[PDB]
Amino acid sequence: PDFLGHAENPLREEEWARLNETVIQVARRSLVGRRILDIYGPLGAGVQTVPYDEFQGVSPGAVDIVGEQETAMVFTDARKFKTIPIIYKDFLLHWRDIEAARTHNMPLDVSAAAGAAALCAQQEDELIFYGDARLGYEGLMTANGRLTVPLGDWTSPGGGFQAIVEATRKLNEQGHFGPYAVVLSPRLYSQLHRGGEIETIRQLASDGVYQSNRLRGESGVVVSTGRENMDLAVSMDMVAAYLGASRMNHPFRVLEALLLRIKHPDAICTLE
Amino acid sequence: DFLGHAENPLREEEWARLNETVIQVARRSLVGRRILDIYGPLGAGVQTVPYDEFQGVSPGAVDIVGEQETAMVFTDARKFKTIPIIYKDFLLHWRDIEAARTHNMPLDVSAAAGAAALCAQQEDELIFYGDARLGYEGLMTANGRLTVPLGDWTSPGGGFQAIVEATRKLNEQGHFGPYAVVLSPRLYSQLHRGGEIETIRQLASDGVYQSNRLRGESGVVVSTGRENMDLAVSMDMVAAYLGASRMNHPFRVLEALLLRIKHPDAICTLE
Amino acid sequence: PDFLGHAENPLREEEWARLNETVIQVARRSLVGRRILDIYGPLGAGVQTVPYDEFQGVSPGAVDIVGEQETAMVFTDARKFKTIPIIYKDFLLHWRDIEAARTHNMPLDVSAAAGAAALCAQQEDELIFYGDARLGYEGLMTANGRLTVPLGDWTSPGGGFQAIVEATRKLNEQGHFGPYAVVLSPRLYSQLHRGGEIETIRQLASDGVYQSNRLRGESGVVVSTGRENMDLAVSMDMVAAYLGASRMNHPFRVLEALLLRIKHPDAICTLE
Amino acid sequence: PEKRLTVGSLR
Amino acid sequence: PEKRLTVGSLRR
Amino acid sequence: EKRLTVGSLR
Repeated sequence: PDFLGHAENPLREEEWARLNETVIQVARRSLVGRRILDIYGPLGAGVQTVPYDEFQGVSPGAVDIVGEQETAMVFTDARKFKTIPIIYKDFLLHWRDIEAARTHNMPLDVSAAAGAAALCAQQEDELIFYGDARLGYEGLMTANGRLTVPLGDWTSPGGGFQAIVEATRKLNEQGHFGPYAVVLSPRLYSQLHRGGEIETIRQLASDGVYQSNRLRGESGVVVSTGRENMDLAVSMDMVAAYLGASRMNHPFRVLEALLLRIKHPDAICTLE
Repeated sequence: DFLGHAENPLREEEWARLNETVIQVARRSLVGRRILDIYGPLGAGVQTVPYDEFQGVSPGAVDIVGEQETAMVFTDARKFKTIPIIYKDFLLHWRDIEAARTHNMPLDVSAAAGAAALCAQQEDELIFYGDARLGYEGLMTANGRLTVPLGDWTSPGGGFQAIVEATRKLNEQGHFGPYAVVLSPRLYSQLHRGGEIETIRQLASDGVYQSNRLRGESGVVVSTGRENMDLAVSMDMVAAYLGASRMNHPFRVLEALLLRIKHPDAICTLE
Repeated sequence: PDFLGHAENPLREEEWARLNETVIQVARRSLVGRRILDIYGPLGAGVQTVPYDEFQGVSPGAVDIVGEQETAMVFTDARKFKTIPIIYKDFLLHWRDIEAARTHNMPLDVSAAAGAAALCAQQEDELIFYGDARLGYEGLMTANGRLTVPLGDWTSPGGGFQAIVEATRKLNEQGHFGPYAVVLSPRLYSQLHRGGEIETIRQLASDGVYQSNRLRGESGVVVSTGRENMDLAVSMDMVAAYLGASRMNHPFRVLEALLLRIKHPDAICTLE
Repeated sequence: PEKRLTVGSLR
Repeated sequence: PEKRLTVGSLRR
Repeated sequence: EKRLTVGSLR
């Protein structure tokens, strides 16, 4: 009956709620790029470009009684705008499957939506860490002015410290300090659990040490957690949309419009 | 109108006319359901139906006390089969639809009727021959079809004696129900020259039918019955709306059928 | 009292209208790029970026009784989203002059405003015809794919007409056919004025032959004025704004935010 | 919620 | 109030 | 109002 037409929404309220719940929970339990970046806010689908700051040029303040001394104003070094990309993934549902879910009262399948959400979340993490090259986007792993630090010995008693403490002192020597957030590759984050060194590294930091599968074999970062240091412009959040019944097979698509803007590149350190 | 994507470009009267047209065209075109018993409709939700393979003769016994086992034990690996979809697409011009809306032109559904005829021909071909890619079985493709020689059709009694031999094989295999014969057009014609059609119709007691899906010289005789063969339907012929490709409005005649040959010994391929 | 203090709005409605009409008339009397370029609709001061679209290549189209031939859709080759610069010029108005205007009930003296409007028009013309190479903007002389044609046939009885034809032939080969616009330097403009050739030029162009000082000594352009080729994204046209005050005088600024977008670069041919 | 068989039952 | 175009397009 | 479906985890 329903498929004998072209309708705007091939799903009822409860089915749509379940569809959104699945994608949201998959994003919650899969996203790690959101665990090292603060967010600018829900700007809206209309917003497609945001100003890029690049606060690489700073000057010290003045010390005067009358406040007539000249200090260069802190502002964008070169006013630039970056268009917000969109991350999307498509999945198809069979009209007979919706019919079976409705009539038989069996729960509707949203496992394809879960898979699409997982792929979209992995792609978001990949974009956040390793910036896209064709679109000219920089990432935390690859950015100019990054304060590269050698890790070398990691399998010693305090290998984690030979890189973490050096990174912390380098970031502090640049004026960037405070609650640190540390990310390691799964290999390093696993091998560093040898003798409780994870607790010492967490004591060194303040926001914690996470693991991201998108990182390479032996790589990691330590970053300042300030919204001033780094931000995540959110044009529109992870959501599910309908693409119109092509041949009565209903296609849907998970969507997410995010952009990583690094205001101060010195707040990031790569334990290369 | 034509300036936007349409929920439905046809009114209720046009929908009713379309449904009647497709129903009558399908009725005039399928030779299958005339011999195949039709299983109850299940709706679009059902996608799979149980498939039985009761190979082996076992006749209810006769005794004073019912202490003898006569039952069809369920075969291992019930091997459920999914119901395919039989469909055909046709197109209606937006200018024609608007000339129906204004100026009261009567809408033409000749393309719809042709699509329905093609769909019925395709499903008959599926019934009489399985799909190699889909891995399905048909009347002329099953294993254990009890092939019998069919020579001497030119003589008036050759067709009768061939069908009698087929019936004898069916009787030896334990099937004595009503019989039905489906022949290729060539075989059907030569059996009209000689008046033998009447004798066969009486021998069959169910029907002698003609189908183009058969080969140049082929024919089949089947012991019609629910246990012997079945046709499970999920939905019958119906017209669905496929959105708006370009601006012309596409519709599709749709149905869902599946052939279940539970007893492969009920079929004898004259070839 | 109004001079004895700092105020947000020194002028009244009459003075604001006088300033607006003066700058509007000076712009109308000075602009030459807007006479051959269509302007995209006004956006506002809020909008700072526009989609820089490219439509290289031509798809002929289809004619059919039923309307199904599957010709390629026209769409942007690559989105760029360039930012809109600001063209501005500052002038000064005397507080005693404003008070004299109020007391005498006379029109305000806006000679400085007219000069600022003229210089802003000159800067707009410079931006339209030439790029700046500092903000990554492309002009009529700097765009890639200008279809450069030789021009060395001057001081001859026929030269000039011959050139405005070769550009036309290249435009027709690339697929442009509309009434052309020919913008030329004053030198070769007078050189065409020699033999009455401008009368021939003005009627083959069918859309205008103009003279611009912003061009080089010996340069000219033949462009296709039709839309989908060139456009002017306009955030806001020339307006008068109050730049605070200093030394009791009132500085104002003529402001206009334009961006030239050459959507299909083959519609321009430079007679270099 | 009725199946409403239409074309079948030719026999 | 309503945004406007102070100087119009110099077409025609 | 428009909202944030997957909020900030940090």
